[PDB]
Amino acid sequence: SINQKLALVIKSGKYTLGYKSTVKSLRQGKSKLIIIAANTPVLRKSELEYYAMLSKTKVYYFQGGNNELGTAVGKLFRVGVVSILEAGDSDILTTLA
Amino acid sequence: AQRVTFRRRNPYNTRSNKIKVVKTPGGILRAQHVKKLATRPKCGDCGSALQGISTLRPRQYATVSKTHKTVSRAYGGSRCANCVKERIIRAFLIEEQKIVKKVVKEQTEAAK
Amino acid sequence: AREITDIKQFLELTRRADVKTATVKINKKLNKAGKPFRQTKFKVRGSSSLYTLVINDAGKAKKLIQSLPPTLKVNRL
Amino acid sequence: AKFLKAGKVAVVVRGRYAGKKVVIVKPHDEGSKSHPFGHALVAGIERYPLKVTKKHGAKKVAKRTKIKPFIKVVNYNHLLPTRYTLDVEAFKSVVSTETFEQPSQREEAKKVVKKAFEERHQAGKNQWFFSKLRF
Amino acid sequence: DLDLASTPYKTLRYHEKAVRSVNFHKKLPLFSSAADDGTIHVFHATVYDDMMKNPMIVPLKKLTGHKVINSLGVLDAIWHPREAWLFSAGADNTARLWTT
RNA sequence: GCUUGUGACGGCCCGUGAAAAUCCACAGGAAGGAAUAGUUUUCAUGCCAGGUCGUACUGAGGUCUCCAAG
RNA sequence: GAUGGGGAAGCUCCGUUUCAAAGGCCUGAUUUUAUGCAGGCCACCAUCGAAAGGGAAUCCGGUUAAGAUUCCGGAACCUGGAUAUGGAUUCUUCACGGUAACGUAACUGAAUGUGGAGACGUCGGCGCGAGCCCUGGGAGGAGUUAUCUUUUCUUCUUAAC
Repeated sequence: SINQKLALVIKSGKYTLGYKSTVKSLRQGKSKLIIIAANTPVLRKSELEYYAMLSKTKVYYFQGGNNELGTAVGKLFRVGVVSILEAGDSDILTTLA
Repeated sequence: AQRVTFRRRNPYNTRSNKIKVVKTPGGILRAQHVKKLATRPKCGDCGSALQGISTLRPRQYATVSKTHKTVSRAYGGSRCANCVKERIIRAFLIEEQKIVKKVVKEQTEAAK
Repeated sequence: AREITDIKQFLELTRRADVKTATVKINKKLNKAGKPFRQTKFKVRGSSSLYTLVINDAGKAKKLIQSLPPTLKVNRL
Repeated sequence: AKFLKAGKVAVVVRGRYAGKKVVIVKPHDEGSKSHPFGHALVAGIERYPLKVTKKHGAKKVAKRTKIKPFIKVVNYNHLLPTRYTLDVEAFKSVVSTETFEQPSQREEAKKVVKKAFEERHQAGKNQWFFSKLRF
Repeated sequence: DLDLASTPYKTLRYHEKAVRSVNFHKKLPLFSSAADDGTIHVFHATVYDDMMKNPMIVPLKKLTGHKVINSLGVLDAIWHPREAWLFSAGADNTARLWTT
């Protein structure tokens, strides 16, 4: 499960949350894998997809809303986009997800 | 404790017929007819009071300079800077989706 | 009615030749909380609006009335 | 990969030149004492070179190909980075931190920049950069 | 003139580059103007106090010789307190003193 | 406190809230612009003009309406 | 409610954009068998209907036997039109600063396309402002008082722009 794969990284490795910080990370090239929620705005979705195309970053669409991405990271609030700066003890990069 | 009359001919309490009781230099109270208040100009794309534009009567915009009716950007005196930002982003990516669609179209034609 | 806190500006207005009369208004006022003084007010009917000149000093007033064109009709108070 | 580079085309999003295309001559990834944020040094062109047909001759042609440039320190947050690229080597030593904040070093920056862009527009190349961003 | 108007009494636009520093002399009726073209222009300026008479400003000499270092001329100019000497400062890593 | 004006909110609706004259603004890129006053005046100052008709007073089971002391 | 149409023996009724040729603007070396006008742009519809709806701009003091936002004195503003000067338009040809929201004495912008104001239901509490009311000190006047009362009453104002 993806929830097991993510919650490990959020308790072990370096990460970020939200739009502005992910874009800052893509500019720095320090992002390795970005996670995009389903219910995110189309303009912000296209802007992240294009920025990742520039930085050459692997892109993963999270199946389900931002609430379920907040649940996945284990936080009460909602998150539109999550990045992976540092991959944890899991092999999340080399996997399909 | 002076009581105050309407000054213009309309005896009614309409939108146009508002009253401010003002103390005059003759030491007496008298009514002043309140000019109908100016509104903020608004974002045509957003629906929000756009910053840096003077708030005047419609006819009153004719007297004032262009630097009180326009901010310096493109779509300056008509949009938000957020709604301008959003359409710069949008027009860029739509224009680039056109390129990608031409790349796919040219590839499929070569396949056939 | 418009304030000009500007000395030679008033003197430029007086020599316009479209100006018939001037007026020098004298007032009794006090500073801060301590002492009474004498304020002058140099007013010309300009081309469109009346321009006024508050000079809190008495010596600058003494110089300015003297410095006016002698052909111009000057009004006290 | 740090895509925001010395030969990189960008679209300005904010402030007087919103919609106008630029090229980052020299990035500043972690700011300075003036500008304490990840910014970029750009030199884009304001008045775009207008269209020229076979009917236009000798004087109108000279009027249309005339370009008016601009130089500004701009934040990454107000930049839209583009996939495209542009040659920059002619004016790398012309625009720096010392170039900005103290004119008329900006004036002689603007003259070299004006030259470079007009000399590149003539002998028709990099045509996408000199076309108007329609929005 | 702070007595005449809110506009400039006399606009003069002669310099080739950005007018970097303009300074009065303290005693003598003189003022300089050091622009970014490596050129200081010196002016005589009479001021008439009591009489309602507008101040006369005349030019005197174009001081040159300063070296231009990457589109940068005279960064500052300051008068000597009591006589008509002037201290310049260019981009040529060199200050200069001017004399009558 | 009473009268009135205004600002940000929160309810009440699938009830989504007159029209036009008039005024302003943006996109657009046609055209124009120099060597005895180049082009442009949404900048400042200066000049002239603004017709007809109503206009008095009253207006208190019995037409409408405004101001409102202790 | 005319016009176009259609009824009606008719007085006149139906109908309001309808199968109306409903008109108002631009381009040009003068239009090549020689001085006869060519090409293009736009596609809804007269008008009346509000002295409480929308609407450019005026206040204060004064003045009569009876007129006042109208008259007088003072001080204003709006609209339209010619034009005159200073300033700008930079080394000559439509200005620049600010990361940015935006700022500015200006800083040309045709056809055509669009946006805002005009321009909008009703209530509730809360904030802020103006007027009225209550009040302390003080600068004047009128009153009552044998008694008590620094008492009661009144004046102390500030318009458009």
